[PDB]
Amino acid sequence: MQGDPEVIEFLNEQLTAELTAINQYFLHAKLQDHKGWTKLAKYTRAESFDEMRHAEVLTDRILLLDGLPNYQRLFHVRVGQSVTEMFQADREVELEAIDRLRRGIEVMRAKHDITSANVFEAILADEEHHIDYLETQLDLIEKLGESLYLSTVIEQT
Amino acid sequence: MQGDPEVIEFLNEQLTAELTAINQYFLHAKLQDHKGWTKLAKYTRAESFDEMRHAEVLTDRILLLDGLPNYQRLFHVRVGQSVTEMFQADREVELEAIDRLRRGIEVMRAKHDITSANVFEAILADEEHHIDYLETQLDLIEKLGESLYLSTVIEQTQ
Amino acid sequence: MQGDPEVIEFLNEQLTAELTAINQYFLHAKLQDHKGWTKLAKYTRAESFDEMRHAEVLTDRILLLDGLPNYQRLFHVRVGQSVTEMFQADREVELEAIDRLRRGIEVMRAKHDITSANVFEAILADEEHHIDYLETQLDLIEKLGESLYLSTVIEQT
Amino acid sequence: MQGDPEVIEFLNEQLTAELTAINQYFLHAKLQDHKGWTKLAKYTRAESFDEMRHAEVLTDRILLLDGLPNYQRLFHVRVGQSVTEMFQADREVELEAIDRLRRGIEVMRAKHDITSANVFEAILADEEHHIDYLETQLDLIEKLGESLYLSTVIEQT
Amino acid sequence: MQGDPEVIEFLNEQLTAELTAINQYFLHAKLQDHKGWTKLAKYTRAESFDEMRHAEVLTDRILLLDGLPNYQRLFHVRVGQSVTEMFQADREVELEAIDRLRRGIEVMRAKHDITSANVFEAILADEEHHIDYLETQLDLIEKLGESLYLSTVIEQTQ
Amino acid sequence: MQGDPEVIEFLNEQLTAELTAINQYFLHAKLQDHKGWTKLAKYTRAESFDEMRHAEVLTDRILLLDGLPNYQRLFHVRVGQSVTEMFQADREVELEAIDRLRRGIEVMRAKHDITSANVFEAILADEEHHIDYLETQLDLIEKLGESLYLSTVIEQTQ
Amino acid sequence: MQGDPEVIEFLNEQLTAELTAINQYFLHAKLQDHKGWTKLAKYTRAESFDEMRHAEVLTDRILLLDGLPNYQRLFHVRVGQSVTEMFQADREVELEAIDRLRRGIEVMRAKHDITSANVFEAILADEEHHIDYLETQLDLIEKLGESLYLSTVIEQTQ
Ligand code: HEM
Ligand code: HEM
Ligand SMILES: [Fe+2]
Ligand SMILES: [Fe+2]
Ligand SMILES: [Fe+2]
Ligand SMILES: [Fe+2]
Ligand SMILES: [Fe+2]
Ligand SMILES: [Fe+2]
Ligand SMILES: [Fe+2]
Ligand SMILES: [Fe+3]
Ligand SMILES: [Fe+3]
Ligand SMILES: [Fe+3]
Ligand SMILES: [Fe+3]
Ligand SMILES: [Fe+3]
Ligand SMILES: [Fe+3]
Repeated sequence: MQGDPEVIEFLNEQLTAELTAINQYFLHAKLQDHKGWTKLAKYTRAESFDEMRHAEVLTDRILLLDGLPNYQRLFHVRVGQSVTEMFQADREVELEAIDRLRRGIEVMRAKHDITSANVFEAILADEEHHIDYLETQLDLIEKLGESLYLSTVIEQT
Repeated sequence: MQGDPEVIEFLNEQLTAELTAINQYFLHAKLQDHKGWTKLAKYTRAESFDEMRHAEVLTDRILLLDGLPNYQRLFHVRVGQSVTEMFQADREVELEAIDRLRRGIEVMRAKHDITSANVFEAILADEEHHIDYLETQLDLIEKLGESLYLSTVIEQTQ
Repeated sequence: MQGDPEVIEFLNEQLTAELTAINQYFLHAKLQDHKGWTKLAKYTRAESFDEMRHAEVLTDRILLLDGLPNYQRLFHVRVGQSVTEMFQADREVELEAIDRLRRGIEVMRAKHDITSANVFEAILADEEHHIDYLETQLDLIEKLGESLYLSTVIEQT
Repeated sequence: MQGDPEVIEFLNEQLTAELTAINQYFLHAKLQDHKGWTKLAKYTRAESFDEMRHAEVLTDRILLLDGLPNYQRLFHVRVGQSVTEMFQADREVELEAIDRLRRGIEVMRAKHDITSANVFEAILADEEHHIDYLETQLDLIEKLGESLYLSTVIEQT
Repeated sequence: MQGDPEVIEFLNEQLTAELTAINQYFLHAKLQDHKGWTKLAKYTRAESFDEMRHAEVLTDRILLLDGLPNYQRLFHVRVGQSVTEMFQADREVELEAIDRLRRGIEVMRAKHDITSANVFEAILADEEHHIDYLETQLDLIEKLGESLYLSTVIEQTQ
Repeated sequence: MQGDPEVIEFLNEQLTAELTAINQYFLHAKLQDHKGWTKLAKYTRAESFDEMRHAEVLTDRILLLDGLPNYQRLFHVRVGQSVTEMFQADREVELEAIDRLRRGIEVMRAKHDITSANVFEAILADEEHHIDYLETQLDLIEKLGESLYLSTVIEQTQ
Repeated sequence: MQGDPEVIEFLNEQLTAELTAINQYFLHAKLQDHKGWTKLAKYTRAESFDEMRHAEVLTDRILLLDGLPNYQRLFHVRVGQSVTEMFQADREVELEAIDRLRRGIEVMRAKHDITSANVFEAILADEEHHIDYLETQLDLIEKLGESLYLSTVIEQTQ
């Protein structure tokens, strides 16, 4: 079994995106932990682990088709200073991933490769869930304010 | 046994009110959950389940008297956007229900049907409890303010 | 993310159908229980609970796309006196739902919205299972007769 | 505390009715057991025990008001040969009891004695439940028939 | 919700009666304990706790109707030296309470307030039970006598 | 063993104060609960129970000296509307009790009655602890403010 | 509440004494442990912990009266080389503490402050117990001799 070059190109691009997201989320979680924001740090760490799992699944699929996974690329990593900036960077990453996923699913399903399409479908569902969470948090920050919002995620122990 | 038409009319009206309340409470709970207000959503969901139980009891009573329960009617459903509006809509629903319940209890007890009157009495007690809760929450929101009040019901986990 | 108005129209129509089915199934279960047919009533209750689960999933999907769920309109509720009539009404409801589901799945998948299509696919599978059950019960009633069939679902307790 | 003679008259009448019902139900249960109708007898015994409890409650209420309970008077006991006849006799007893209960509740509540009215209210609810069960069983027998209905309550043991 | 002033007046009067009964029963139980009549003292203490429960229910009902509970007014407390005198004082208190309860129930039920009527109904049942107990004990004392009756409620130690 | 009239007078005055404090604390706890302030209500209820225990101990001591406990008196009961007013009323009650306790301890210990002095000593220690708590809460309210302070004692239910 | 400056002066002096005793006892325990006398070291360490408990109680009492505890001042710490010298230093410390405690108790009880007097009473009882222990050990050393006495407190103990 040998997949089409275009399918492998799509999968490798998604893999590069996954690696970039992993790095960005881990760095954001560490930065949030250093400031005393504990629950945000826990949530961000869990998100980074989920991205790790996605990268593993993509690597397995690429290996099954007799391709060469790319572990050398990296997209630009965005780092914020306040909470709003971090949320906005995450939203940008998610939007890019969703657009790429939809286009790839269409192209893959047009050439009789169904398993890759299902993989992208699952990843797309997860990305939509995460983006919904991010938008909800941004709305909450907009309504309450920065200080009153941060007062709810600080713990002393 | 065949009940009077007026008793069955009262019971069917209360059933329609129960169904409307169930729908409104579930929609409000889902809307609150979508915004990140977790404990409010839990409380509203519990209230919706209680209304479901009330509807079931009313249906049983109507069936025992050899009547036809009405599952096709619906009153107007009110949807709010902020917390104050939701509380106000719930208060309106409760006030209407309480007035109807008192009138129905009087009429039923005037014609020698005691079990239906007892059913309405229990429902009336529950409605009064819920309306008291709603008024307390409105007072708390008035005293504190929307932002500080909402800061106490938000939690991000898993 | 804002979905197309046509997708939301399809989802809201399916939601209205779900609410109507919930009402009809619960009323039928109560009516069957009042007559002494306990085993039928248990199954009808289970079906009504499944219909609620479907309605909840649909509501969540509609909320995620920034739409307004419709909890105000209902279709026509069918009530039967015999058991054959109840089965026939349920069959009619199921056939309508299946037709709507297939058309909606095609339309949704034509516009690059995959998650909604998957939701409709799951609902369609469930509806097909239920319709198969209903047809089997109608065949059994036709073969045995109403009295001999009803003699098998009554208890004293 | 001494109650009005009319309240005590009502309570004693209701006690005589309870004793008659106890005797009739126990005799019917024994007769049904002799014929091999195993599942009906258990239900009939349970009904007889419930009547015993009702009689005890009435006796306690009468004693608290400084009255003399009547354990010497009985009404006419009806015995049936078929199952339809037994159900019909039970229905007659229940209808009489319900009428008496409603009239007594009205009279008692007109003279400021609330506890006796509540006692009759509870008894009335129980009587309504039992009469509903009896009517359902009569309908089932009418639909199925004597032999097919009786075939569902026999057991080898 | 705002109840009629007459209903609140009835409820406050019943509350005052409850507080008076609590005080009297506790004092009687302590006095009985000081003399060595342990088994009587246990029963009297339990009765005092029941009177507390009644008072709490009444206070909650009054608060739900947007009224002001009265915790400042008391009736006259009766204290006896013998056991017959204690039983007689308790009987007097119970008779007064029962009369008030019946009149209040009628008045409340005449104005479409059912929950308060149910509360008074429950309290009335409890009071009737207690008065029956008191009368039975008085009859036993009359039949046996003071010394032979008291010989059955004294215990050395534990 | 017959105590001096002055010692019994002191003990009866302290008993009257205890009964008044019990009533006031219970009413305040119920009022706080009706408004949605849960933890405050729990704390106030515990304080009322402690006052009940103090009253029981005083009654036992009075009975052991062959005296007549007074269960008919009552001092003026203070009721507030906001939290600050309730705390201030409690502070006033505590200050009065402490002054009376010190004077009584001196007088009792001057006449060779040591057990009563020890009883008052224990009660005095408890009163000082409670007054310290009240002053701390008043300082916290002064610093934070009423709304931000009340935002920390409100909960939903289940 | 604002205590008299003299009471606070007494309490602060006792606190300084407690801190000095804590330091001396811990140093003695460590020195004894370094030489191989394990059983003596355990007892001395326990005594140091008791001194901490006393210091904490004193600090809490001083804070309740709206005073400023003194954690900066120390007395002279005595260090011995042999065991007899350590026991003698401890005896000196205890005697000073007992004298101060008695005078302070009298002064405090003369001004109507009973809780502080009770605190000093408890501390005085503990000090008397410890001084009795020290004198018994000195007598044992005098009778047996240093070598035969030390032979009973050494363990190879891994
Ligand atoms: C999304 C909407 C709904 C949710 C989440 C929901 C949830 C539930 C659940 C979990 C139960 C108990 C499950 C069981 O024990 O089998 C229940 C029971 C019940 N529901 Fe619903 N349901 C919904 C819709 C409705 C509607 C629309 C009605 C009436 C129009 C209704 C009426 C009832 C009744 C009467 C019961 C009592 C069932 C019994 O006792 O047999 N429900 N509901
Ligand atoms: C002067 C009036 C009162 C006196 C002398 C009094 C006395 C007492 C005493 C000494 C106890 C002992 C409880 C124990 O040993 O744990 C007690 C129990 C109790 N009383 Fe009172 N009380 C009075 C008023 C009230 C009121 C007005 C209420 C309610 C609003 C009340 C509620 C209670 C409760 C709840 C308990 C038991 C607490 C528990 O079991 O958790 N009391 N009473
Ligand atoms: Fe991912
Ligand atoms: Fe309801
Ligand atoms: Fe469905
Ligand atoms: Fe009966
Ligand atoms: Fe009472
Ligand atoms: Fe006290
Ligand atoms: Fe010390
Ligand atoms: Fe993601
Ligand atoms: Fe309600
Ligand atoms: Fe279905
Ligand atoms: Fe019956
Ligand atoms: Fe009572
Ligand atoms: Fe106090």
